[PDB]
Amino acid sequence: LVLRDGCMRCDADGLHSLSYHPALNAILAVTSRGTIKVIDGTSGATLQASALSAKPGGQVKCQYISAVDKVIFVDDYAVGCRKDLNGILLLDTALQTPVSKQDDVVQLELPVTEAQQLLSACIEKIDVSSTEGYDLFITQLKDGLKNISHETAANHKVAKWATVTFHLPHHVLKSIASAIVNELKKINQNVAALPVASSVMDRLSYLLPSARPELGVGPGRSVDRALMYSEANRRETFTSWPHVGYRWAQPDPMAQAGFYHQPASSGDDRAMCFTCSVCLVCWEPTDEPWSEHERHSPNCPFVKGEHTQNVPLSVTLATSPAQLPSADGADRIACFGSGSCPQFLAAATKRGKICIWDVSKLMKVHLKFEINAYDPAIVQQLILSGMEVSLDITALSILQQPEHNIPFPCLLAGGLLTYKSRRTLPVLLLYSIKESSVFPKPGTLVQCLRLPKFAEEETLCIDSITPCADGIHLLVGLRTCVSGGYLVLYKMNYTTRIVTLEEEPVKIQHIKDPQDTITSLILLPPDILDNTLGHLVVTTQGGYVKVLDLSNFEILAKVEPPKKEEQDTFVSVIYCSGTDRLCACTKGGELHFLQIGGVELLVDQPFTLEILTSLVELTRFETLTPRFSATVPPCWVEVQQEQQQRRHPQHLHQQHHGDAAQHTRTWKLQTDSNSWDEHVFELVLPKACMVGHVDFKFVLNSNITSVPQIQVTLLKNKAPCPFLEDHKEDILCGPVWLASGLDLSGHAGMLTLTSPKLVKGMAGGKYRSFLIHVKAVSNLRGCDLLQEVSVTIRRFKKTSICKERVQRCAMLQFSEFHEKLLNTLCRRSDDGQVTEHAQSLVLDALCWLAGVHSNGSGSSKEGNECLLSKTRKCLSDIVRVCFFEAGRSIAHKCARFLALCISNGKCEPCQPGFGSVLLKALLDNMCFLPAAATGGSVYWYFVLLNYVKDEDLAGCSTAC
Amino acid sequence: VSVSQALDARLEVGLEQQAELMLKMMSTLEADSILQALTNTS
Repeated sequence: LVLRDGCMRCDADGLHSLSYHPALNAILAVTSRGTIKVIDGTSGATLQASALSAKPGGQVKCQYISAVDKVIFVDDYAVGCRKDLNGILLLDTALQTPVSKQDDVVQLELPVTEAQQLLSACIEKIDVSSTEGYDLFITQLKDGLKNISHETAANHKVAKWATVTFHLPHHVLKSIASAIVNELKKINQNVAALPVASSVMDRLSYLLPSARPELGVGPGRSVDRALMYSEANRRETFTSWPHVGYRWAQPDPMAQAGFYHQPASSGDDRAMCFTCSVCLVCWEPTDEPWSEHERHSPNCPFVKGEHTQNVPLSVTLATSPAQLPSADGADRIACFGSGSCPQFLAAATKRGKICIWDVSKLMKVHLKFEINAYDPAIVQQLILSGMEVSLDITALSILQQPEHNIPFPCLLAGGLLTYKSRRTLPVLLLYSIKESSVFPKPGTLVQCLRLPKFAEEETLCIDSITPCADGIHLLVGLRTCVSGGYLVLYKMNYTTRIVTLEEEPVKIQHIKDPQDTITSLILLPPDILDNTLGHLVVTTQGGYVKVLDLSNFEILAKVEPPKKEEQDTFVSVIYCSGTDRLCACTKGGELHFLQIGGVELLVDQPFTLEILTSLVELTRFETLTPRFSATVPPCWVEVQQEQQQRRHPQHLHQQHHGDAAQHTRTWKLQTDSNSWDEHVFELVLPKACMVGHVDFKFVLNSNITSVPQIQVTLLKNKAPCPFLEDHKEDILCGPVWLASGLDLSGHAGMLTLTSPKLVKGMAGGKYRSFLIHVKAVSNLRGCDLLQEVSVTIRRFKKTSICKERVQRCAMLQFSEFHEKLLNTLCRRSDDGQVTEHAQSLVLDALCWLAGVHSNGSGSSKEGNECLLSKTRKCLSDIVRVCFFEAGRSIAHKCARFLALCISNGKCEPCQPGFGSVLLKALLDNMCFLPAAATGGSVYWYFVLLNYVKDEDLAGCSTAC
Repeated sequence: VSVSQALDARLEVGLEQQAELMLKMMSTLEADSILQALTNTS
């Protein structure tokens, strides 16, 4: 049974198809009229509404590919490709083809904030107004920003997704952009609108094919300095680079660093920069490009991070113009499909023309061919049935083998062969893709597989081709051109250099009911329902959502369609991986969210070494996810990748400690924004798992001497100052002091946020997202002292024993466990004698507990007062054994434990002074100082005495 | 007043980094205090 977890009405005209973006937590809902609605993944608020049409009257389909992190929008005529731009997708120009003439009116979609710096630059600093068409551009900018200003006040997530659109001729736009960049040159200050206008002129350059000059990558050809403000041009300069095998002289980090290849007779690896023109030759494999750029030109504005004309790869790949599959543009796309190869995308027309594109890098044509209907493999299958022959393509999929030569990717096309004997025969076609025992040419037919006879008898066609998750099996969906269709399961053959298919299918399922005809299908990852070839979720023609096991085609669950306020039949379904629920749309425009569905305690067992080793395995931590979804206030910016390159180089950037650094997100504050208080950072995790702690790094202003009162809080995302007051039940960690997490240097500081409520909060796996609110309690004001902020989220380490969570809850919850921990540490154990290694194990577990309810800092804090009480009960003994009998490592751990207790003693209301009783314990233990074994324990003893002697000085005066 | 910095980067994944920082600040503060006493006598 699958439960209906709420409903909202998305559109009045109905919904058609759904897609989901886990990296931004957004559902792309397509309506019946061709409009795509952007809906937030947990709140359900409509973030953006846009109408997409290359030509009027076409139906719109959208699909996201996870491995290339790109969303493909397909209408009847154009495909294109677009991707993420600083948290958003640019939709309004996603289906825009390049124009032919200069006077053609073009569309330019621009996000809100850099449109605001463009407006501020054009009003406060820049005079263009003698240029033609300036007033209409200014009017369009004002009207767009004023129309958006009503939408921005409803929600922050709606506010960040909005976009300004312009509708102007191309010559007016390039003249305005050229005037703006020339004025920003002669005014000559670092204004943030200069990269924006350089990007606008770059997009206008890509929007006309004849405005692009030919690439001058050759000996003797001079490259124009105007085209190298884009990073993509710097990337295509290195096509003839002689140092491909170099570790750091790869084309991408140094196209990122501003360098380009312009070879000369004096050097084949000759490389200069685009904005400072420093000339560098004779590259060695140990030269980092950023380090060499800073070394040979430290005065370069691109090295210093100032606002240059640099158009990065992100904006260019996020503003790719649409490409028609054919040159004429009057052709309708019959079908499209992306299979197990995520870097390739293919579309087919009505007469048999197939164009294959590569979507890893910038959107380009990989292969174009037309299917011949008189291929001898098809003629052989026609002969085997024993003359006008036509063939139509109904489905597409691109197949890659799961990981001496590696076998090449291949294309699968579903064909419906028509002949007069008028009879229809559905066939499957296998083609070769990659450019080069005769090797087949790309676009040639490899295998023509005939469907079994019931498809020809019932006049069926191939509806969907989707590979399975294991890379071994494949499912084919059949429908009528009355039986409800078929589900046919095939097996791929990997016995040779080309991926082929077995002729006999493994499993065939008959859909007898025409109301059970398949309308949409998605394949679930096997790891979700492990609490077998996988699981299949199918929406039917009658409106039923059915859960099917892929091995035996058995209905596991069934969801009836809702009733209209006639039944509102379900149309398409998508699985939201971030929130682990199924989004299903109806023909009435409603979206329905569907959710799929005594112990031995180690604290109660006697404490030998194996139990303590298990306990510290529960205490241990690790990094959590490669990247969590997080959006910002507009005053905070997402960092460039170049700063991460300064942290870790390119080979270290992937699968290394660069992954450990890109778990961290670096966010920098600008000083132009009016408010420096109430900044809210929402932190959406891609998958729910238990969180030990989160990090909070920051850099203070150097000029200010003392830090004013600033609070940092951590909150849950129950519903996606009075902001803390409405969410006072939603806090995990309490409001902590910023100076408590300050480093010994006043400039830098690291806050760690955790609580007992944080480690006991993950009860049902429900805490999908987190919130951070920062507030300064009341020239530099508010958060303007903080130039930088950085957040790292870490999890617990996975341990092999069953039921970790209830043992963690008993670990935080039991007073008796704390008492026996410190009792076995006092060495006054009634059973056995405690070894020093077992003591160190006890200190690790106990000080982990003390750190958790130290950093909690809540109001009641029974655990904090509790552990402080039983440490005050046995303080002389813990000081004696750790600082006299044990080694200096265990004495060091006890020193950190007692220092953390000094830290949490001030948050605890603390009627007996903890420093006073610690001083009393040490002054009780002075008479054993010559009898101590190791000198480091004496040193840490004296270090603790050095702080706690400031409370009562006469005790050490007499005794010392 | 401070002569030591640069805590180990394996500590920040641990929770007790603030405690080891306050120990390091404790040692540097007392070293500064005794040196300030020896200077402040003259």
